Amino acid sequence: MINILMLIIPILLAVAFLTLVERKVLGYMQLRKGPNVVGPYGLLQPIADAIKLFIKEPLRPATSSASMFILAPIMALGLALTMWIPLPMPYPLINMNLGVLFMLAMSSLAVYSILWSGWASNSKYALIGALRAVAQTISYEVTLAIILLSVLLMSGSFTLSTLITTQEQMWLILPAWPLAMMWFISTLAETNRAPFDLTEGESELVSGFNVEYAAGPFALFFMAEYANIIMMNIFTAILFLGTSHNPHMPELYTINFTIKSLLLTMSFLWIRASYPRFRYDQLMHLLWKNFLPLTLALCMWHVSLPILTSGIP
Amino acid sequence: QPDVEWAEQYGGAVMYPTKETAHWKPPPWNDVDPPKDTLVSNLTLNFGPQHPAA
Repeated sequence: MINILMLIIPILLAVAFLTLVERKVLGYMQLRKGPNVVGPYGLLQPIADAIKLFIKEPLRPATSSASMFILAPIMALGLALTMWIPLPMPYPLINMNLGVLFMLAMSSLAVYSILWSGWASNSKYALIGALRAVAQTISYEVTLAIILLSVLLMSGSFTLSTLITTQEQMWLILPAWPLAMMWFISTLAETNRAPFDLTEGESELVSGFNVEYAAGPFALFFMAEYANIIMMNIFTAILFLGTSHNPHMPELYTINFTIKSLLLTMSFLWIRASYPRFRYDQLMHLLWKNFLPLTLALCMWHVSLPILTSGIP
Repeated sequence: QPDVEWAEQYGGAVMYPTKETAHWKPPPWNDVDPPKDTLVSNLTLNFGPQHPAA
């Protein structure tokens, strides 16, 4: 097998080259110059951080825990980078018997990275950032499965290969008009660089899964946390975008698929700079109280539609 | 005739008394006193000193 090794090393570079965009686009959004000194346009700085944070930075926590803690950055990468495997792409690595089920299960398993980092420090200061990270993720897992079901019943089955073929004339944004707007919010269930987000950034509280971790484990967390942002951006570009298929020419698909994802890649960092944090209590009131009755009403609506007019795979 | 002295033997304890253990108390008439006591559950924080971003 060569394909897996050709989907980790160039992918870790994409999370590395993200650091440019994380302060270049975000910089111009705030009217400030980002990467400039290090490279021609600061292009040598993202690869410099790998030399900076791993080879020279040494920390291990004080009071600590036993085997757990250092188990958590292994759980961070080894569950978020595996998410690249079930992706349909032009051609998938081992096409699943049911596609999106593996995508939804491993995403919830990726939440454990911020959960086990609560017991990284035995001291109570770190676990407050963990307990906040529970509720900021636990509620949004409800709608994430429901809004999927309304799209999946509209087009094909759980298999991700069928989701490419179903969009031949028009996108799925237009039939699922309120549901597409939900997937700019529901995608930010995992601790991502955003305005909605979770307990990961500083601002008000101490940094979750970062105050306990070093540099080396803490550096490994960013290579997983920012990796999930690309993952949700690609996953939205499958469920809601498509444009064309073309099995004969893979070259025409690969260029067209990347532009659609890159426009969404900018959009989350667009969200991050623009708006403040939603608060621990009031994020639980955005969904559950307000958005859950809306999504279920649309779920009720999407059950009737294949019966009203023929729509069965 | 039966008096209060005979009635005290049939009072809430152990019916037949004795036994290795007699630590049990008669039950309160309308459930137990609040065990309001024990555990304050007050969490202390050192949020300030330096760099809380706030």
